[PDB]
Amino acid sequence: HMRAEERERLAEVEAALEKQRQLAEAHAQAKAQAEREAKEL
Amino acid sequence: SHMRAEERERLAEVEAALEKQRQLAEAHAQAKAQAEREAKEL
Repeated sequence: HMRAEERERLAEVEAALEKQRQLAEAHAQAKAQAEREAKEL
Repeated sequence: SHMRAEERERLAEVEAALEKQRQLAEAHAQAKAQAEREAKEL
């Protein structure tokens, strides 16, 4: 029953933060993979 | 010239992994700037 404006704002910010977190982890995983494989050269 | 195929494969793999990392770094940076801009509305 909260104002649609606030509801939409909170959702959009939450979603952007989640995207950032996901990509942070994806990047960390890719770095770990590259580093592992480099030390197997 | 004296490198085995397996090592050529490993080099190609590392090169591809470094590129995946580079692209994800850019993507993450873009997500971060996006989140910063969105959080201004709070």
